[PDB]
Amino acid sequence: AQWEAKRGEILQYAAVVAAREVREKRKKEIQEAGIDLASVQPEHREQMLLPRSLYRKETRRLFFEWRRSYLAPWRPGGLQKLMKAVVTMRMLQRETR
Amino acid sequence: PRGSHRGGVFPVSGLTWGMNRPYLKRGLYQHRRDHIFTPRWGTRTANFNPSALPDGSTRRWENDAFKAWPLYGLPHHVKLYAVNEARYLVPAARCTAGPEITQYILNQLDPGGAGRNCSGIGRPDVRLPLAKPAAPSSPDVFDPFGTPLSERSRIKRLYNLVCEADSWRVKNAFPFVDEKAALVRDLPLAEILYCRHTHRLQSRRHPFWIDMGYKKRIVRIPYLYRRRVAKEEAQEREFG
Amino acid sequence: STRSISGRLFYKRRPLQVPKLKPPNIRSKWLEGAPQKKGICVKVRVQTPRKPNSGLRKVARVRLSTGRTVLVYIPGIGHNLNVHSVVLVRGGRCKDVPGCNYKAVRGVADLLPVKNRERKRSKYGVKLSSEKKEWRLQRWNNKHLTIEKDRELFNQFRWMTWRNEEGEMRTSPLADDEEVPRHTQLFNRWYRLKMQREG
Amino acid sequence: SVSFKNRAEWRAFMRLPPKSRVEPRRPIPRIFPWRMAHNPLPRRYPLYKHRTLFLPLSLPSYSPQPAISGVAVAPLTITTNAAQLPRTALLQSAVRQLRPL
Amino acid sequence: VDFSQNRFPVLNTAENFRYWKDRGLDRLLPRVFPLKLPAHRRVDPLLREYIFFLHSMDPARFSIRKLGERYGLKERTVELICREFSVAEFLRRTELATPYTRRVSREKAVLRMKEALFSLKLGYDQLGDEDLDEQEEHEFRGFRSTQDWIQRQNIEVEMMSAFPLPAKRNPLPKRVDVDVTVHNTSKLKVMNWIDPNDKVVF
Amino acid sequence: AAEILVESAVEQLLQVDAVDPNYMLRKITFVDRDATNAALLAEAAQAAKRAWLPEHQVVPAPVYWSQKQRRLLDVTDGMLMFCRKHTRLSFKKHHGVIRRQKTHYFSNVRPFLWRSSRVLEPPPLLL
Amino acid sequence: AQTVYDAEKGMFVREREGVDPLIKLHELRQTLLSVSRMMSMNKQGRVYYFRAIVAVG
Amino acid sequence: LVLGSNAKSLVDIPVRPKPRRFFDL
Repeated sequence: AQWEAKRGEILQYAAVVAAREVREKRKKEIQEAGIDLASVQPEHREQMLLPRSLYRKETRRLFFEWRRSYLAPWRPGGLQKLMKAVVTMRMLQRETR
Repeated sequence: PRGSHRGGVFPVSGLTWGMNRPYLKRGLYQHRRDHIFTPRWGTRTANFNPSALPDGSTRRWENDAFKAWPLYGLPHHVKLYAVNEARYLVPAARCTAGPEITQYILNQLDPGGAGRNCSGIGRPDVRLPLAKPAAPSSPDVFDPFGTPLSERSRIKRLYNLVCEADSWRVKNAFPFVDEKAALVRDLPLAEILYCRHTHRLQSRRHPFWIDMGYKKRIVRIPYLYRRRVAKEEAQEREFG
Repeated sequence: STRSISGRLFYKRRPLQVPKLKPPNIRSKWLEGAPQKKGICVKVRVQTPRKPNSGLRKVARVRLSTGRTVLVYIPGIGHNLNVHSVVLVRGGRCKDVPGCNYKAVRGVADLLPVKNRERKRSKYGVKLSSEKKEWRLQRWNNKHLTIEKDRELFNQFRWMTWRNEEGEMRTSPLADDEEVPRHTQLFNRWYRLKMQREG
Repeated sequence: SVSFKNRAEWRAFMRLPPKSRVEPRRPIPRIFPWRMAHNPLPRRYPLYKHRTLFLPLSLPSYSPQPAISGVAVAPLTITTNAAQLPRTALLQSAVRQLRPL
Repeated sequence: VDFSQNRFPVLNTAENFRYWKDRGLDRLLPRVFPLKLPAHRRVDPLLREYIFFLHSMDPARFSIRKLGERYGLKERTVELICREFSVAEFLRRTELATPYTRRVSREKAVLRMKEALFSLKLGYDQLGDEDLDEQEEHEFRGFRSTQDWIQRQNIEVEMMSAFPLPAKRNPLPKRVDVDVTVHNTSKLKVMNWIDPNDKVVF
Repeated sequence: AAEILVESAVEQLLQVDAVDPNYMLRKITFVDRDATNAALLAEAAQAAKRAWLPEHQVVPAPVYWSQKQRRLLDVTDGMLMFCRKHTRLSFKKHHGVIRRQKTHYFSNVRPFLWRSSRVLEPPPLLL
Repeated sequence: AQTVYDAEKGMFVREREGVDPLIKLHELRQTLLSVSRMMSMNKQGRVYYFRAIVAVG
Repeated sequence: LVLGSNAKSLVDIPVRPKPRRFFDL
């Protein structure tokens, strides 16, 4: 419920971080490819440095990584861990008794 | 059977073939599922998302999904069940022959007994919504303790009927008179074969070749589309 | 309906009283229950079909291996059959020619297959030519065609991050004299796979 | 530890030990007594609808059946499925296995 | 409200037999009906994990019957839940395949899609809704359920009398052969072929 | 009801819930006057023995022998190369429609029918 | 006059005499079993008309 | 009646085989 309530702001911040990261990565890739950005038009340069596909993909990727990290404790192992710990403690008590 | 079909080949959908018909030539056309009833029980998205953030705003439920994935126990279900329970209990309620016949009618209406799960409506220890309140069941015999009457559980058959009724629920002028009209409409074969699946033909084709046909279509249909569109665009350019 | 089994001798009388129509395939009785028979052409000629049809039908009187002489139609366009020519004969009725009930199998014995034939080849004994085999493979070299919707979508979505066949990246949308590039991993996939599998 | 870089190595690993060509080598296939020859399967849309096995029970007896303990036992419907047996039918099946004979 | 010559207001009538089922030209309407889903795929995955833990820990105290009794499921459903969860956990912990790389059949992929949309629409059930021991209820369950196969008749024609009638001849259970294993080892399986008609048994 | 009764009795005698056991009840006798009900209770008690008592626990023979020969294997990354496929889904590539019914029956069905009675696979042996 | 508007068609359709007006024509359907081209002979030659068989229920 | 070019078959570029990623129990 908390994640759903704050969904919009989380996605906006994810978009900001993804924009920065994609700009850095695309600058590196263009440098490696050997294209000089001084010859590309500024309107072309902006799109090349922040392609829509990469920007949106990275935004969604970061959003869902944050979601999975937030909700990890309830993956198919956590309930088993918790119940095992509780049962072990109570069994230790009864064994001593 | 083996080999190609020898004889008359008709579309399995029931649609006619002709120059201005859905099919140009004879054939079975079992891959054409747009001519049969396939409910949309999932969601639908759009080609483009105008919003600047991928929020999944284009995704939306399909209209048939509300009938595919229903929810039971809704207030209108409860109200319908209440009215229908009153009407359905009318007979046992107004029976005035004797306890034996009353129990017989009650069992006929809602079977129950040892080893069975009933509504307990006729039980002396269950509360009912009587119009004229009376003794639960003269002064000599009663229950000296409190012992409130237990609630009555629903009639499963009637409740299921009420819940399933939803699947069967169905949702001046320009004075131009039609003279080339039909008095009693018409009932083609397609109207039946569209939704009554058991009347259609079962394929003798290999699923391998069915899948191969799908794979061929996925690569060839766009080329034909572009062929005709290119014809039209070249003609327009020449005219220009 | 049980008037035909009256008396004591029904079991011998009634089985005699039954339909007596001709056999379904009696038209080819001179094959002697065989799929086909070899014969020698005693006469080769052209006959006139029954009216209203007009023309000349290529026919031959042929002495089967059984010794019987029968009339046989020569299907197809053109033939080289002469007298003393051996032909394989199958059951087939040419309705035009009077009394003709058998046909000759093309491409067997001295009856050569029909020339300049490309359809119904199995019914005239024509093999699949090497040119046809080569074309049945070179035919599916897919052609690249555009409708300017590809151009719009490429300049709107794809040009931003695109890779050339050599791996080069694009730095500008499609010009007016540049065709929409092919997809390096999807265009002509089947033909390319077959060529690479061959070598 | 073994690395199967190609299918030949996988075949070599999976191959059974050699056996004489005079003994039975191939297992005899299973034959199910309800689909001995055809194996119906579905070939018509919908291809994945739910199919439920139904085996008719009909009326095993047509005479008055006294109650077992308190359960009625006597039949009330013809639609009972023999692959989804009810409580009282299972009770009868259990009592029969306990009869002294 | 139509007419009836006799008074029998129940649900067990030819009119009410298959209630709501089309009986006219509406049989050709393309109606949409609710999709059926397994209970072991309707219950919430966390409930599945809890059931699997209980069973894999103490299958005696947490019997299949007891788990089904507590969580409103059937024994077959509990068994399926445990099998599926054990398979998934084995794959995950051995790092053989993820939940989206195990090769499955088209039918099971479609079933997964069905349950995904069911959860997205209504949400997973937090408790079972089945019955442990189904009841003898008069319901239409296919064409096989509408007739007496042994009698080979759909209609019981009978006379009107106020006195007892001759009883109907009861059927006799079919005596079919069975195989019962009697000795199984790591090498040999020996089973007795039984013919229930053989009078001399020894 | 018999299963519930016997299982509850066993659990209480074992004091499964209690963290501080109170061992007071030690003899529980289910007495019934009906032969059928007593036999059903006996069957429930037999099932309870099978479930609880390690002596009476049973297992299918294939599982018993497989676990008796149980071994620990060492699977590397190169050993699963051909345990994985190119396709995401599996489906039957050929229909089951027989082209020649009598020929199929004579060639692939009849020769393996050594008896005309229809018998199912036997239930597994419990060890 | 003597016409009824059909919602699905969106147009008016005439009311035909001989038909019973109580009958609701919107819940009847028809099928054409056969249509044939019959012939007659007159002084000038041959006259063609048509016959049809239709089932309504 | 333009239908395409066909001049560039694109056969020199190999078609990468699909990976074996899906596990079969």
